[PDB]
Order: sequence, then structure tokens, then C-alpha cells
Amino acid sequence: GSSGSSGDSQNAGKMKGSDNQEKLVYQIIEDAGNKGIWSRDVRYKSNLPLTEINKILKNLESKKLIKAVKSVAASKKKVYMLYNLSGPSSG
Repeated sequence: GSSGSSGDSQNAGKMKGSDNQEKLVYQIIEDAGNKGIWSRDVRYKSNLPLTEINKILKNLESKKLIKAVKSVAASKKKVYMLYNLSGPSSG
């Protein structure tokens, strides 16, 4: 007659940082989907200043969470979409 368990795996997977700014933005980016989102469109959603959207949008690109993609249009812009996505294909 024995009891007790020695070895359990219980982890949800939280993100470091005592701030909820980089988490609110990243969520808005993934929402955009394959199409992606414009750095600006975020400023409004993330309700954060440009200086914040710039550092945030980038930071994520470092955590392999998102990436910078450019639409077929030859216009000076910058879209951000999940890093897992494959993006545009050749043809």
C-alpha cells in the first residue's frame, strides 16, 4: 500500500514581462491573419503611441512571433503577420 506521485507536468505557457502592452499588440497582429496588418492600424487597436508600436512590432519579430511582410503593391508600407505563417508564394 503506497501513495504519492513523483513526476507531474503542469504548464500552461505564460509570457514574461510585467507589462501588458506587447501582449495586446501581438494579439491584434495574429487577428489580422495571413493578410497581415499595417503598423498604423495597430496604433489604434493597441491604443499605443507610434514610439510604442515601433518597438513592440519589432520586439515581437525578435521572439519569432511575427515578421515583416510587404504586399504586392509597390507602396512604402510595412505589414506585420504571424511568424508561423509561410506568407506569399512564388509564381
